[PDB]
Amino acid sequence: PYTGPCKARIIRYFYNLCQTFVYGGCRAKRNNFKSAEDCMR
Amino acid sequence: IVGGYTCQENSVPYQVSLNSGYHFCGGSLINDQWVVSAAHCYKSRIQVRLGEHNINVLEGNEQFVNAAKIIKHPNFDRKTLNNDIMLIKLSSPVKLNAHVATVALPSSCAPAGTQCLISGWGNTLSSGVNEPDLLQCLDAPLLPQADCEASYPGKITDNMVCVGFLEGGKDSCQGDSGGPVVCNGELQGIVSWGYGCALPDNPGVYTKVCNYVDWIQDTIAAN
Ligand SMILES: [Ca+2]
Repeated sequence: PYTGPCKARIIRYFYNLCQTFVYGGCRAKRNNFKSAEDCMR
Repeated sequence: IVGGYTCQENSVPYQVSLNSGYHFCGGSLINDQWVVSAAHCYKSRIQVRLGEHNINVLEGNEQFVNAAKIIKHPNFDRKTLNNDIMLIKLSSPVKLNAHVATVALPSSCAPAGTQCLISGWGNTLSSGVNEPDLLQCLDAPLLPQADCEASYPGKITDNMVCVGFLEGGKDSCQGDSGGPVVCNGELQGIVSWGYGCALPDNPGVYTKVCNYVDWIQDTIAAN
């Protein structure tokens, strides 16, 4: 998971299995989904 | 906020929490109907919470008002974060009191070395995660632009200013974004970005509010 340089606190999904992490709000990577379903696909 | 201290109950009355189910960013009340935050904190639906101290407990002094208009700077760049500023118009004016107050816009750009106060409900750990219940405060100086540029080679524009310590230890963090940097009673900065939190040679980068006073006033008068 890539939080990024920004300091927002946005919960996003990433694959391990599909779990949550705090996304900073900018410059997201590919392993960053808005839902678990999209993440598991 | 990493390396800070819990702010004294309602000593930071202009601080607001942006909520869309959970707290995700901070902001500052500039007048009874307008909130200023960071453009990267944008969301189509936002509820503004004022008078907060413990964001996880209903204390009785909080005001909950929904955003009616959210306006980002027309020149905001999501890649470089240049012009990371946004205005929020509230659904209705708020009630100003001891717990809820406005903060003044800058009269001029504060010089390097000026001591400021940064606040927010963001992560308190440089390594790991600890979300505070209570609002955190941090006293830190405005850094010389040359040190800012040296810390982030070719990434600093004239609309950004560095605040903090080149040695790390104290810094704003995820969840602090959009929050206030107040120096001598004036809002001079908005928490924007940085590489990690409280790491040496990488102090926080903030939006230089003094470069947007006219845009702010012009937008408020037109909306
Ligand atoms: Ca509360």
